[PDB]
Amino acid sequence: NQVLVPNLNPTPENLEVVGDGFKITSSINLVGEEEADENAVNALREFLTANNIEINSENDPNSTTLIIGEVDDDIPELDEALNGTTAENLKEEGYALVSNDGKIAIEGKDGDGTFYGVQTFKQLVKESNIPEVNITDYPTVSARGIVEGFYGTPWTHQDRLDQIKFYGENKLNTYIYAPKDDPYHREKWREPYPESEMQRMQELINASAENKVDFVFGISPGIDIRFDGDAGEEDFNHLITKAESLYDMGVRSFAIYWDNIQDKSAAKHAQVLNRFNEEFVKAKGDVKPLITCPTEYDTGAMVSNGQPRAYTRIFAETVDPSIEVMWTGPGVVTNEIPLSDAQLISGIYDRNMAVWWNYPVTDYFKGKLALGPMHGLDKGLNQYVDFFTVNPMEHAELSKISIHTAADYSWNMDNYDYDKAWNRAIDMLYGDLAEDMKVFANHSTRMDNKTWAKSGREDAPELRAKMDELWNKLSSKEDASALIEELYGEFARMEEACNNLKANLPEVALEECSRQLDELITLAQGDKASLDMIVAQLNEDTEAYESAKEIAQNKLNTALSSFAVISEKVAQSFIQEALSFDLTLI
Amino acid sequence: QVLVPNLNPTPENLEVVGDGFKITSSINLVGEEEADENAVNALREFLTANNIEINSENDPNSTTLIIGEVDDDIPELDEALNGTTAENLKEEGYALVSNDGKIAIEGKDGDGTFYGVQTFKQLVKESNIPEVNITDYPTVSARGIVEGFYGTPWTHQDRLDQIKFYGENKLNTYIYAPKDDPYHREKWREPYPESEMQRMQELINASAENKVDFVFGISPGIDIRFDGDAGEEDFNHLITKAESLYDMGVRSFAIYWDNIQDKSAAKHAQVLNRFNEEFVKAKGDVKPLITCPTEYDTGAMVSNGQPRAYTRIFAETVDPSIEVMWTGPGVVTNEIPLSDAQLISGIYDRNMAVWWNYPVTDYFKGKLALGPMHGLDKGLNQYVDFFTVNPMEHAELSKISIHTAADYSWNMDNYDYDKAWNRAIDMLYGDLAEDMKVFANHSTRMDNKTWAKSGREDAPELRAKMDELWNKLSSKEDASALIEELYGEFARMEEACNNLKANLPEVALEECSRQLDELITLAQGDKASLDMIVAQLNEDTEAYESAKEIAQNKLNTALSSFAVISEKVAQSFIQEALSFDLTLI
Ligand SMILES: CC(=O)Nc1ncc(CN2CC3(CCN(c4cc(C)nc5ncnn45)C3)C2)s1
Ligand SMILES: CC(=O)Nc1ncc(CN2CC3(CCN(c4cc(C)nc5ncnn45)C3)C2)s1
Ligand SMILES: [Ca+2]
Ligand SMILES: [Cl-]
Ligand SMILES: [Cl-]
Repeated sequence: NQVLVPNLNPTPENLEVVGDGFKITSSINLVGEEEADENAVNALREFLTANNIEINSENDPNSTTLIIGEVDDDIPELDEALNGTTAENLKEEGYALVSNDGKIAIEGKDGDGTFYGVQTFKQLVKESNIPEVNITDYPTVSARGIVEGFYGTPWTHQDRLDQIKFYGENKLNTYIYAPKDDPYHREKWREPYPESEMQRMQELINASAENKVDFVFGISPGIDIRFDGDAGEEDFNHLITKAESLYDMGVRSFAIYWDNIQDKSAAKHAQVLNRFNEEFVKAKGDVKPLITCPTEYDTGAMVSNGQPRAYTRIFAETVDPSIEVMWTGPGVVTNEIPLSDAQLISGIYDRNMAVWWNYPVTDYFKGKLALGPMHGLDKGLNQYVDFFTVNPMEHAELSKISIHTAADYSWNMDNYDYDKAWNRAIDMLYGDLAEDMKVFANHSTRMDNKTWAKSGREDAPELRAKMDELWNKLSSKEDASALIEELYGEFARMEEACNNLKANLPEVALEECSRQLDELITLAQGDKASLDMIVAQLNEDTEAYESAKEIAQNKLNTALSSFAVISEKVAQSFIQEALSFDLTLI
Repeated sequence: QVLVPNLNPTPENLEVVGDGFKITSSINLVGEEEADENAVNALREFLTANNIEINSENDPNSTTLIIGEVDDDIPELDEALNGTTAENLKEEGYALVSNDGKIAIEGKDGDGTFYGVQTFKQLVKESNIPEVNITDYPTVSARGIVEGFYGTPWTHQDRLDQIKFYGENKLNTYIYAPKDDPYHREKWREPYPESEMQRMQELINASAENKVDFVFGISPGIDIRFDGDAGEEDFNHLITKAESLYDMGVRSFAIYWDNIQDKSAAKHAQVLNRFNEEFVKAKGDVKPLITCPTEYDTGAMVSNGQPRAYTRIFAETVDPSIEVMWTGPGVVTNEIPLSDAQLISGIYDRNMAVWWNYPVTDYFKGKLALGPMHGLDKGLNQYVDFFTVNPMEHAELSKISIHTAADYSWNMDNYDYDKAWNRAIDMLYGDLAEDMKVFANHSTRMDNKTWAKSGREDAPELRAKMDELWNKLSSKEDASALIEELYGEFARMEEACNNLKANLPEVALEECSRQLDELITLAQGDKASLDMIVAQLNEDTEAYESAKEIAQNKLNTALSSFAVISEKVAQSFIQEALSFDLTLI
């Protein structure tokens, strides 16, 4: 009977169910349209239209009533429908939502809050039914988003527009434009963008404003920027001119990055930032705090023997307090940011830090897709961090899985459950293909280049535990029949799921993962043959063993030889384990 | 000035009370005719071997050595001890006092006096001895080896040498049970040939000489019959076989049920109980019967915290006096935590015996297990009164790990695996100790890639430095110093192994020469791996490709070979370096 609360992302801070729910009518009364946030109303109109829900011209008391507005708008209908629930005591971007007895109230703390209230409403409604809930909600972290800051083919204009919509839908409010292989960002940073590219930029800025996203325009001048004399003045004016060109199209957030460069002129880097902050940021008056990243940006690079290194010390002492400083954690690509690391670096800089999290980015190990949740990031990090971003894959569509979880982590940090969030991300993104995509993506969460880059949740941990249990059972001389049968089913399911994804995934997703799907099919076949080897030894069948051995070997060799990389420590490793296995040594 | 040298086992109580003194060219020996005969023989052997003559008449300028047991009333010994006593110590305990040209050795019993001599032997280095007060005794009552592996059994000469070695390190148990001796297992009814019976007599005599209990094992489980006239015949074959060894002096026996098809729990225990009644109790001077059930690891014995059917029936049936062996959580496993000992001890309602499967390598013969006792809980003596190790078929190189087992079993509470390991190589390899440490450090971790995993990780300090190299490179720090340090490390691996090839005695070298070559090959690959990194840092394509080919070839040779060493350190580093691309930083 009772209408259940569907999947929500981010998880709202406070949600109480206070009723059995109700069906929203074929047409609705909309109150507060003209006074409420324009972008919130546009998003609401889009949703209603897309779900065949008409807006009434005149009030119909038989129709459902939706009341929308901000706390500073005088809407008595909103106050009545809210019934004591308030948004005024909530932080910026916060909102209140109350659905009760054919009335939905949405009250933002501000215009951004009202917009995010609409996003929750959009997720609450399934087949015109809505639960009866009392919500007050607001972000843990002030700035939440993406930094397109990877090497490789930059995202297409269409990728970016789609990403911006997606960020709005999941309450992510920051998009930093800084692709390493854009010549006009970095290599040829002084040169103005072509008109065609400037028109694309304008479209991105408009889409960002439409979805409450701060478009942050990045510039990376550190390769060859000159600091002193007339050359210094010429180059600084190039930064201003470039920034001005994007300011004039609507950009109100800026980043100047010093990462991955030869030059470590600490004072000079900070002085360029301070001058830009004085002469541009403070000058314009409506520009958000300047963002940067120093040349030392991971703790290994920044700290030695618990003390800052020379560059970091000078940069920290020189750089203006208002400037947002990014760092990546203990390493460039690392397992965790524990609370002690954030404490250390925040202490050195004497400010709340910004995070450039290098997951799900795969530019260092392009064969594998990073399809796992936010993992290893301390749930108290908000104590020392006010700005959280992820560096995504060049593969924009499949980056959404990990980004979806980052929205949950950054908005509701204290209740973040990586496993539940990961499942929720695939459920909400893939729909009817969600269960099959889970089977595939479960094998492609761990990033490990075998040396310096290690991050993410382990691949297929439940399957790996069962594989370990097989070897233990065999050594203990127990009957492994039931476990072997279970594993045959697991490996069959991997093949079945991937074949269904090849047949039915939309091309936008399939074009990014087709080789990885084939890779996991090949490994699954090798895994099946690996079980055949074990069963053959148990039955003392040499012919059957040698036949299963050559298949297992061929499948492993193909997997190892191919560009695609997946399930290294689970599906791939199991074949190697099974090839080594000699039952006569038990 | 004179420091306390390496001791094994670590004595329970040791106090330094002086600057030490030089032992003279000749010595006065008091208590010869009253003291333990085996202790005196061991002492004479040591003195003779170190060119120390025994005075006929007392010389006051010569060092004096006074030896005896506590139950003897010997004033010369009491005076030199100066209040230190062995009377309140347990069995095998002793007191030793070195002070102002006098060394006093007092055993609680004959075994203690013997062990006192062993500590004395270790205390002396280049005729100098520290001035110390020692009281000392074992944690665990029965401490030793079970020759219970598959593969070529130890030679008669290997066994005689091992028995001496056990005496020297206060190990008191040697269980004869080699799987591939036909007369032990396959043809267990059949009598040993006279030539082999003479060799057994020699092992028994040597065991007595070194205070070792020779445990004669029989493994009848493959085809023993239990019921009717066939059951009587086969039981009498066990008695007959046991009797043959009893008549040469064997007073400890084992009947093992491991690694057999038959799981007739009640019948296994009934054979043991009948042997216990009709033989052990009958003879009256036979130590408790030792066994091992067919379910002997916790994975095989226990399901959902409760004993499995065989184990339940075996435990309820088997006589309380019988020592039951188990191997820990698995056959070859990382640890025996205290909870596992608790569980299994509780099931059997008795203190357990341990059959520890390290350093045995019969499941993965390519690698030598040269590491210390590792993962065994230091509280295990609560539930365990009998500790043994299954060694490698390689008897000489098994000494390294066995050395540490002597420390662990004698002084459990102060057991430090790292210190014990270093001490084992120092004490065994002498002038080659430093080089042998370099080699053996890479050959401690046993891992067959599936079910058998045990031992300390290989070369952990080097592995940490390799990790630090990758981190430094990613953090864009100057790695010059660390690269140079690693070049030194890899060069040292090659230098140490070549020296060991040239100078190790044949007895050791014949067991490890392939593994020495393996580590040399890996070290050469590791050097070439650094050359690859340096070539990328200098943007030298010619130098990179040259180093790459060498690294590739050395890796392949290492992988293809029978010999296995340093899989996660020296081997893995080459694979890591081949994967490394500096342009992706
Ligand atoms: C009670 C107990 O712990 N008893 C043991 N006894 C020998 C042990 C050390 N090895 C572990 C394995 C398991 C079996 N194995 C081999 C190797 C070869 C070369 N041939 C073999 N034939 C039949 N088994 N087996 C390797 C035995 S532990
Ligand atoms: C402050 C910060 O975190 N800034 C970053 N920016 C990009 C990031 C994610 N990737 C890790 C790597 C390390 C460098 N890298 C590549 C790849 C390729 C294909 N070409 C490259 N050329 C020079 N580097 N580099 C891989 C960058 S993290
Ligand atoms: Ca308004
Ligand atoms: Cl007991
Ligand atoms: Cl020799």
